[PDB]
Amino acid sequence: TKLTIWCSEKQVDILQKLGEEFKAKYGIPVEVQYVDFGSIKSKFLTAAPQGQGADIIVGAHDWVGELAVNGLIEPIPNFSDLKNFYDTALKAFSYGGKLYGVPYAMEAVALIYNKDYVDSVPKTMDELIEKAKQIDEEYGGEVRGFIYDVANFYFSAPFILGYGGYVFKETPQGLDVTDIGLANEGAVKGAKLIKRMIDEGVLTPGDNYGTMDSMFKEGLAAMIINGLWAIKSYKDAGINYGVAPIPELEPGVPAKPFVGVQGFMINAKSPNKVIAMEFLTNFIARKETMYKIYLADPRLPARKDVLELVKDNPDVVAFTQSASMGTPMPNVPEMAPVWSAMGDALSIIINGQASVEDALKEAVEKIKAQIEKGSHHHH
Ligand SMILES: OC[C@H]1O[C@H](O[C@H]2[C@H](O)[C@@H](O)[C@@H](O[C@H]3[C@H](O)[C@@H](O)[C@@H](O[C@H]4[C@H](O)[C@@H](O)[C@@H](O)O[C@@H]4CO)O[C@@H]3CO)O[C@@H]2CO)[C@H](O)[C@@H](O)[C@@H]1O
Repeated sequence: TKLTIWCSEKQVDILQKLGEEFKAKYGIPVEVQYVDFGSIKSKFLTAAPQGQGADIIVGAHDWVGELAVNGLIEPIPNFSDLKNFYDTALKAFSYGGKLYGVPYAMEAVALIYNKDYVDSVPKTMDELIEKAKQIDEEYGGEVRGFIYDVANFYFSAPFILGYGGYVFKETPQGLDVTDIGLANEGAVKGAKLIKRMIDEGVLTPGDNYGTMDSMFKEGLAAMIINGLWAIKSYKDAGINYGVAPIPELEPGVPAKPFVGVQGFMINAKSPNKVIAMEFLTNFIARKETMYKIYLADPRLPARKDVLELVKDNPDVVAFTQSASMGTPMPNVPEMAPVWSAMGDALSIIINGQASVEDALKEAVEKIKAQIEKGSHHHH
């Protein structure tokens, strides 16, 4: 008997240490395997039905609907510590009236800046663009004023949603997946701000997560958009960084980032699903274990009495402010095609292959086509 876990590099060390604690207390060995975050869900979709998925996976709550309706993750039973998690975090992991994960953290992106180049937080996106241009000119191109994973809808959503875009309409009967707002007037305005930054040379079409992240660590990026998951690596790199909400899109109009919840899900096909569930509900969910996880991966705790311990940490304060005007990612099965359609639209936009209106129109048509053909149903 061996419990297997897949998780990104941010959680491997602490989960292997906790796994040794669990073995010391219950005699069940735990094997934690690094999987690059962007491969976890895709690998689980193909491996789990073959009996080759991990017993437990760690990842983001938007996966829940797709995995649940495909029979791949197990509903979490009631347990004594359930009450101790924020309802926002539990709702993110709930679908169709059932909880499908034990959450450990809540998150949203923010503006992260290097104080070697930025002395005050730009008050608006127009000010940010001007400061970034100033930096690009002042240091001769050696330092990037602003860089982020621009073609990735997760990171460009703050602009698209902030102006009034939405994924699916909220209704008293749940999300209406036939009412898609990713090509509305606000979505277009937000994507046009992105294209304006490309036009003014503040962003480039080749910018991606790795180029942004390594440049910031090297001390050669003044401003980026990233989450609290990366702050430990910037501390280790020696960057004197600051954190603030993404500057207002217009005076008095905030950016609207996605809110994500990270948590543990149980493979419904696993022969070890009973003990895996016990590991989550009776061990991972404890206050002591959740605090150990925070110290190693210091995202906002999903457990209220753990957040209370760390509420004055300046990173916690700044990322809480950034998330405060955000919106949680949808977790319905129909969220599955949204990422690729909008990512393709953003690539088209930043490469000048089509107008913003045409690219977003095509993205919405693609999403509707994927929903109508049931792209979220695998068999
Ligand atoms: O079609 C493209 C891909 O679309 C889907 O990926 C989505 C995810 O489902 C979303 O959750 C989100 O991903 C975020 C993530 O929520 C956020 O935490 C952050 O990820 C961190 C990670 O937590 C951390 O531990 C470490 O590993 O670094 C990651 C960042 O590199 O950022 C993610 C965004 O990159 O958005 C993506 C789309 O970008 C789908 O699940 C994929 O299968 C699909 O390929």
